[PDB]
Amino acid sequence: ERAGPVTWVMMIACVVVFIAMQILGDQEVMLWLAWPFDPTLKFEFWRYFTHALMHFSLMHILFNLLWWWYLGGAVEKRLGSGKLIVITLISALLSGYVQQKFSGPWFGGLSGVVYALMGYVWLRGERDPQSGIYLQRGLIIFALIWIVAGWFDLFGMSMANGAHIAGLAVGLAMAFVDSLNA
Amino acid sequence: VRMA
Repeated sequence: ERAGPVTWVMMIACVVVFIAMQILGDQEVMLWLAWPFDPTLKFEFWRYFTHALMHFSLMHILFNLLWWWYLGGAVEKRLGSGKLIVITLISALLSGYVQQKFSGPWFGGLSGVVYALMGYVWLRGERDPQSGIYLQRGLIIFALIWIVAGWFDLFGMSMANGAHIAGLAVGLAMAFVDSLNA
Repeated sequence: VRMA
């Protein structure tokens, strides 16, 4: 097995939520989990994070969880459960913030966090051959194409571009901070 | 909606 607790609970949580959305409908689940979309929702703290848990298409959940399982799982095994927790909380909160800024609160997906993990695993392999956390050359290629497809909207349901940029930024910023060690 |  190569799923730590944290890699695993996140996969589970995303699956459960995705089931909820097929059963109750997307809007119904958004209503409960979306970034605050009204002044009356601002103290509902779970919302600054739980938008990460919602997926809108089968290809969305599947690609997000494939990358999570892999990079997230690499990060947990080599660097520990708490590092992945903090990349995750920070990426989710910060991507959510920039996404709603540009485009308002109706958005969801783990891909702000996947982008943080991509940028993080890459830049920390490059400035620290010693976690050994690294992003394998073939996988930098598959990651770049992924990045590109979002930016130029190559998927055919439209994309949380704020959340993507913010996500990657946070992952770079943290790899930077982390590698600047010994 | 927008997908992240």
